Order: sequence, then C-alpha cells, then structure tokens
Amino acid sequence: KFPRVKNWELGSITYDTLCAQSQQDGPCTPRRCLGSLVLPRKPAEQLLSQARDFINQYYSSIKRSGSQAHEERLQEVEAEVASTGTYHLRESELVFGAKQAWRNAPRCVGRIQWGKLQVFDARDCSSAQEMFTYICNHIKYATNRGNLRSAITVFPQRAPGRGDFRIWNSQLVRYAGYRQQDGSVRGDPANVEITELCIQHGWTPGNGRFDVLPLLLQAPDEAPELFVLPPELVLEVPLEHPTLEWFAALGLRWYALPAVSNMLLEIGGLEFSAAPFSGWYMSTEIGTRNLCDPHRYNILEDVAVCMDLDTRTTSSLWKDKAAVEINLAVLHSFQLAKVTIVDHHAATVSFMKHLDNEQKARGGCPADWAWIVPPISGSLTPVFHQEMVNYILSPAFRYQPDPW
Amino acid sequence: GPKFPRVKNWELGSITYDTLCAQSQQDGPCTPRRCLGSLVLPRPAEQLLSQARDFINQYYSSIKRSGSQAHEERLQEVEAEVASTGTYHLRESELVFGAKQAWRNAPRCVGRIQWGKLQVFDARDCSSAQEMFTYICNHIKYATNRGNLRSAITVFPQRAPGRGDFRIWNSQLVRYAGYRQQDGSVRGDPANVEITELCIQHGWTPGNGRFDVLPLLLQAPDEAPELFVLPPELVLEVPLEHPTLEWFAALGLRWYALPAVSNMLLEIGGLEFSAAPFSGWYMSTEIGTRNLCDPHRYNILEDVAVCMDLDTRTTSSLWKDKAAVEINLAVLHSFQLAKVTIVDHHAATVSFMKHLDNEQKARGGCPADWAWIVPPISGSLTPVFHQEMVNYILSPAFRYQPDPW
Ligand code: HEM
Ligand code: HEM
Ligand SMILES: Cc1cncn1-c1nccc(CCNCCCc2cccc(F)c2)n1
Ligand SMILES: Cc1cncn1-c1nccc(CCNCCCc2cccc(F)c2)n1
Ligand SMILES: C[C@H](O)[C@H](O)[C@H]1CNc2nc(N)[nH]c(=O)c2N1
Ligand SMILES: C[C@H](O)[C@H](O)[C@H]1CNc2nc(N)[nH]c(=O)c2N1
Ligand SMILES: [Zn+2]
Repeated sequence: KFPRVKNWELGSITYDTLCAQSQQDGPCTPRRCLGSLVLPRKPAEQLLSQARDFINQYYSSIKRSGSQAHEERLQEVEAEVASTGTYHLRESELVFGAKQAWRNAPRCVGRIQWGKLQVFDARDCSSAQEMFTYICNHIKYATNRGNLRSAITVFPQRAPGRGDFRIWNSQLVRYAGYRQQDGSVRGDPANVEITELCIQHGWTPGNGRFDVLPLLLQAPDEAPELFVLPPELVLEVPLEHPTLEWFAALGLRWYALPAVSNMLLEIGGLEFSAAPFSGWYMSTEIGTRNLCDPHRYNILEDVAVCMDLDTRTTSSLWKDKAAVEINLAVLHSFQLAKVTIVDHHAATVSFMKHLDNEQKARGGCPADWAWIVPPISGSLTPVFHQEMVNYILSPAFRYQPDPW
Repeated sequence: GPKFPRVKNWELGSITYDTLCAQSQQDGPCTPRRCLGSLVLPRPAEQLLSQARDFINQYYSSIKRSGSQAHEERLQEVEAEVASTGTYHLRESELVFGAKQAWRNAPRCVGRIQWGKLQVFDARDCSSAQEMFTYICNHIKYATNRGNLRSAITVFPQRAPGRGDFRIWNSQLVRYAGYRQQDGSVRGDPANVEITELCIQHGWTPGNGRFDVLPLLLQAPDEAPELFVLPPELVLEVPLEHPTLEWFAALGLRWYALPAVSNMLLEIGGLEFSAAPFSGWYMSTEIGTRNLCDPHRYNILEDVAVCMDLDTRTTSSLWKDKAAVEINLAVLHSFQLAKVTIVDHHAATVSFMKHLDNEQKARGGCPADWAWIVPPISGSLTPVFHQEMVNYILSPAFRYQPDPW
C-alpha cells in the first residue's frame, strides 16, 4: 500500500503517501532493486495531461484552485497545445516549477533551502553569445563575493524539429584534464573528454592541475561556441590546513561555485535542455569525492605520506585519517576565505529537519539514501539511520545525453 | 544490448550485466513507482514441492549430474515423501550445499568471498534444550579456535507440521546485557534491553556492568525456553587499547571475539530451519563504528572526542569523524594484538570486489545490497562505493523471522 518509513535511531515511524503522486517509473521492479544505478538505462494528450497537472499544482500553490484565473489558464494551455502541439509557461509558473524541481530532487541534501531560489528567465535567448552573457550574470549573482546564493538560469525550452540549446560542460566551473600520453592525467580526469572538445573547438590549453575550462555553448543546430570566463568571476579558494603547516605546499585549491549545467529541467511536460543551477558545496563533495576519489585527483596517498602514515597496510587506516584532514582543510580554508560551505553533519541535520517539514506539508519526501548519506562518516550522521522512499515527482531535473 | 540489468563500476569504467537475477523466485519490496531498497525490514504441498524441485535441481546442477538417473530419482523421492508426510528431508550433503548457498546468496554480507569454506554442523538429531546448549558450546569452541576464527553454522531440526519450533531467543550467541536504569538511561548495550529483561523474567540473576555476557534462552519444541549460562572460558573477549593514545585503554572498553547470528531462519527447498546459528568473524567497523558509536548503541563518540580534546561544540571541527577513526583503529589494533581474526573495512571491500568478479564468471551476477555492503565510515574510500549493484532474493536464503515471544 503505502510505505511504512522508520528512523532506527529514534524509533519514530512515518508513512509516505506522497509517492502515490508519482507518474514516472524508476528502475526497480519487484524481481530486483536497481536503486544504486547512477543513470537510467535509457503526443498531445500526454503533454496536455502533464500540462494541466502542473497548472493545477501552481494554482494550488498560490491558494487559488478553482478561481477564474485558474480555469482560464487551463483553457489557454489547452488552446495552445491543440493548435501548436506545445505551449509556454508564464514567468511566475516557471519560477514555481524550478523551485518544485529542486524540492523534488531525491538526491539533493540541500533541499531545506528549496523555497529560496533566484530564478533567471533567459527564455529570450537567441545566440550562444547571449547565453554567455546570462551565464556570466548568473555567476556574478550566485558568487556574491563568497556569500553564495542559490540560483538557476532557464534557457529556451526544446521545440519539435529543432536542435536544443545546450551547455556542453557538465559544470559552469570545472578544471581541465590533460591526458599525457604516458598514461597519466594532469588535472581532473573526470574532464578529459570535455577538455579535448574545447581544444578541438580552438581553445589554447594550459598545463596546470587547476586550469578553469572555457564554456562550450550551443544555440540550436549550430556548432557550439567557445567562451573563456573572466577570471575575476571565478572565485577560488586556496587550500590550507589549520594545524598541518605543510598542507598549503600541496598547491591544492578549489572553486567556490558549484553549478550543474548539463541536466534537463522538466516542468509541465515542457523540457528545458539548458538550465544551469548553482548552490553552495557541502564539504565532502570537494574533500572526499573530488580530491580523494581514485578516478579524480586521488590525493590520499600524497597527504598520507606527508602525515608520515603507514601506507603499507590497510589496517592502519591511513586512508581514513588522510581523508579526515583533507575535509578539515576544505572547511577551514573556505571559512577563512568567507566562502559559503556546509559540512556533512550540518547538512544532514538540516535535511532531517527538511524531511520533517515535508512530511507535514506533503505527506513525504522522495529521497535517495545512497546519495543523501555522505561519502565519509555515514552512520555518524542522522540520515544514515533514517529509512527513505525514492520516487520520481514532476517538476523534475533529469539527465540527458551529451550533445556530441 | 542485452535484456538484463547493466551494472557499472565508476572507478574502473567497466560494465557487466546481471543474468543471475532472472533465477530469483521471490519478490523484494520495490516497484517501478518507488524504491524501498533502503528499508531494513520490508513487509500447501504444491508450493513446497515446486520449491523442493527447484533446490534439488540446483543441487544436482552443482555436482554436474543434472538430468541423471540419480537426479530424477531424488526428484521422485522428494515428491513421494511430501505426498505421504506433507514435508520432506534433506540428505546431509544437500544440507551442506544449501547452507553454503544461503550464505552465498546473502545480499547484505560483505564476507561472501569465503562462502565456499563454511563448516556445516548437522544438529538435526537434537531433541532437547540442553542438547542445543551442547551443540552451541561445541560451535563456539570450534568457531573461536583460540582467536583463529573459523566460519561455521549449526543446523537444528526443521519446522515440522503441527510441532513447536526450535528457537534461540537471543539475536546473537554472544551479546552484552542492557540494564534499564531508574533515570531512563541504559547500562550496557541498549540494543539488548528486551532480551535482557526476558532472561531476568526467566530466572537469570542479572549483573550490572557495561559488558555482562547474556545467558542463552533456548527453546525446544512446544516447551518453555530454558536458561543457559555460557562458561566464561568459552567466550573470548578482546580489551580495547589504542596504539598511540595511551589513555584509550583506560576507557575500559572491550568486545567479544565471535560474532554469531542466532535468530535468522535458514530456508532451503521450502524447508525452514528456525534455529541455525551462523558465525564468521567481524569486520572492524561493525564494532568500532556501529556497536560503539551508534547514538542508540554504546554511543562513546563524545567521550572519546573529549579525551582527544576536540571541539565538540561545532560540527565543522569533524570531531565525530576524528574520534570514530581512532576507535576503529583501536578495534583493529587490539584484535591484532590479541591475535583474534578481524578484517578492516578496506581489506573486506577489496575481497568483496574479488567475490563479485568470481561470481560474475560463476553465475552471471551476484545479488548485493549497496547500502549494507558500503561500510558506515569512509564509504567512498572503499572500492564497493563506486560499484553499482543489483539486489534480489535468491533461495536458499537466510531471512528474518518474528521474535518467538
Ligand atoms: C544550496 C545548497 C545545496 C547543497 C548544499 C546541495 C547539495 C547536494 C549534494 C551533496 C548532492 C549529491 C550529489 C552530488 O554528490 O553531486 C546534490 C544533488 C543534487 N542537487 Fe543539490 N545542493 C544545493 C542546492 C541545489 C539547487 C539550488 C538545486 C537546483 C535548483 C539542486 C538540485 C540538485 C539535483 C537535481 C541533484 C542530483 C544531481 C544528480 O543526480 O547527478 N541542489 N545536491
Ligand atoms: C566470514 C566472515 C564474515 C564477515 C566479515 C561478514 C560480514 C558481514 C557484514 C559486515 C554484514 C553487515 C550486516 C550488519 O551490519 O549486521 C553481514 C551480513 C550478513 N551475513 Fe556475513 N560475514 C561473514 C560471515 C558470514 C557467514 C558465515 C554467514 C552465514 C553462513 C553470513 C551471513 C550473513 C547474512 C545472512 C547477513 C545479513 C544479515 C541481516 O540482513 O541482518 N556471513 N556480513
Ligand atoms: C550545483 C549543485 C547543486 N546541487 C548539487 N550540485 C552539484 N554541484 C557540483 C557537482 C554536482 C554533481 C551532480 N551529479 C553529477 C554526477 C553524476 C554523474 C552522471 C553521469 C556521469 C557521471 F560521470 C556522473 N552537483
Ligand atoms: C556472525 C555474522 C556473520 N555475518 C554477519 N554476522 C553478524 N554478526 C554479528 C551481528 C550481526 C548483525 C546482522 N544483522 C542483525 C540485524 C540488525 C537489525 C535488523 C532489524 C531490526 C533490528 F533491531 C536489528 N551480524
Ligand atoms: C554506485 C553508487 O550508486 C554511486 O557510486 C553513487 C553512490 N552515492 C553517491 N552519492 C553522492 N552524493 N554522489 C555520487 O556521485 C554518488 N555515487
Ligand atoms: C536506514 C538504513 O537503511 C539502515 O540504518 C541500514 C543502512 N545500512 C546498514 N548497513 C549495515 N551493514 N548494517 C546496518 O544495520 C545498516 N542499517
Ligand atoms: Zn529499489
């Protein structure tokens, strides 16, 4: 029926009834659970039913369901689809839709903030150059001299029989990965492919471990264009450790603004192929995943040797000890630089509060346990002991294929 | 391409497909509309025979005699046995194969690399509570082997139609008492409050330490559970010290050497073994992180953090992370120093990756519960974190069963 949901630290029990509002299939079946997969394996009446549903959500949200404005707006959408095969959102609807998509993102531990989202309408964009302007303003607004603010910029929706607006980069700010033919990678190995694409479209590359990539922006059915971000827009933080004086000598640094730029935003059946969004980092993303993942910067050993740890055996927990100091360094360095950041304990604590708010407001909260639980110190955080139900609600952020 | 779940490792870039999940006969809790994978407990002669037939087929396949005369005869013999009695009985070597296959099939166990080397003690002749005690003692002695731990399971008589179950009431063969205090707090292990009060109701004279070993509550068919005290010499324990933090030994912490799950039901070919305790050896995080640091367990994080002089007033000091690491180190160090088998979370997950590759070759997949396979500290530091997994129920299986009270 409805999932009985238990917190094992407190003994408390809720029931998720919100999951019944799911109109889209995830990857699981009763025969096997596929909840740990990162990516999904893969007319007019369909659009119209998604359209009416969203419009209903919207007017419900402003406490005007049934109103004259509500019924009229349904007919507008209905008349537009019947004639054209599609329709258009009003800005206020778009602002709401973007917020709900964030709110519905089962993987996001930052959703306590969902009601506080600056939404830039960039639907009047006609060129890659214009996209760059918008993106530049997004970054300036979002960065705010280190007092980070959540923001999204929405570019023109997809249209039948026309190429998409796309930002080719996976993030607005990311470091290059230069493949040296001696097998290794200088920089971020996660970005080798995007770095190569940039070079091939005429970018002159560097040879550092932290070269900020240029943007590849694509207007419909046009080759993408290359744009170098003004260095004064890309706030970065030098990494140092509060006690380990040698740590700074590693030359490590990270950027302030995390901004996902390759996800698709779906509202009322409309799809926005370019809708980059930014918030602020939770520290483990940088300290654990970006810096310690074996397929990323992979600095664990370097730090562990500097700490004179025993790298010979697993049972000395050198990896665990190194990781902790690296995350400490990130938190310290960001705090010293007055750049917004949240540690995983604060983050998960606020998410629990969010789970509680959502239970009262909607009867549940879609959450992906494997992503909510931080990459270090799992059971040391409250979300570890909290059962979670995972499902797709719309509006939603989706993955979409790389445009190349 | 293929009509099977595609499984990816994101560290290595490699791809497999799970074909083994196609042999699953029992549904888990998920649907296309919502994933319940993170939930701890998710909610006739014909049914018996088809399950019996399945297991017999599995057995004969394993010894490469599928289709043989002996295979068809065993099939007919099981069928005729069920037809006259309503149940049937396993041959010893069938019981051995099934026990190992149940372990092999356990999606949550990171220790499955060892599945082939289980020692199976056949106790299907056991006819009393006193006798269960003897078998359990023998199990503990054999499995402990003075610190050089050996995997083992002891199998007691199956559920019989119109007969009471053999049940061990304790969740583990060795566990510490949890004494509810007048102030609302708990002396010992809070996990074990109920079982402690059940032992008292049944005549146990309770201690009052943080680490009092519980007596066993053993139940032979249609009889009241009887109380049995484990002789302390049989119960090997390890005092906890830290290799550089000299004060840690003064915390007076300890843990028992032998982990032995005693309240799970072993299901094979539709037969149900309601008492079949199994033991292995600990992965260090089980002790250092879960048992010692869980808020609702011993909860020693703050104490240790204070001893280390950390800033426990703010999350961003990572005082929890720091303490937790030192506690896990202490567990590993102490067990090594006492020469008691233990495996850290790195070694364990590496060995599990190897297991996954073995099983890919051997069966075309391996059912696995990501949330349980990933350790509770240092998650993405271990290789399994970056390994997608497919979770599904295969039989023979270990399954939860309601508490007998
Ligand atoms: C404001 C502070 C925020 C914090 C601290 C935060 C934190 C996180 C974290 C830790 C993840 C895990 C995924 C990963 O490891 O990359 C995540 C995922 C995600 N977040 Fe947030 N987030 C924030 C803001 C936002 C905003 C403003 C949006 C959109 C409007 C958003 C939407 C999403 C989505 C769609 C995912 C899933 C991405 C994927 O599946 O690859 N978050 N977030
Ligand atoms: C040999 C060394 C072994 C190691 C290191 C090991 C490790 C683990 C760990 C860490 C878990 C996580 C469950 C928890 O947190 O409580 C687990 C679960 C499990 N293990 Fe093992 N195990 C070993 C041997 C065995 C044996 C011999 C059996 C049975 C014959 C077994 C059957 C199971 C089962 C059924 C579960 C799931 C329990 C549940 O769902 O509550 N394991 N194992
Ligand atoms: C800006 C933001 C707000 N919330 C999270 N982020 C955020 N910031 C920075 C980075 C990310 C990563 C989001 N998930 C992306 C990784 C998932 C994958 C999907 C396909 C292929 C891959 F290699 C990896 N998220
Ligand atoms: C002996 C062994 C072999 N493999 C694992 N173990 C092992 N040893 C010692 C302990 C455990 C715990 C296994 N899972 C225990 C069940 C945890 C729960 C599940 C639901 C409700 C609860 F209160 C508690 N496993
Ligand atoms: C296989 C597994 O699902 C995958 O590695 C996930 C696990 N949890 C994660 N959690 C976060 N926050 N980010 C991630 O990229 C992942 N990766
Ligand atoms: C809520 C969550 O499912 C629960 O705490 C699970 C998560 N993973 C686990 N993993 C292991 N190994 N042991 C556990 O008890 C749990 N508990
Ligand atoms: Zn699932």
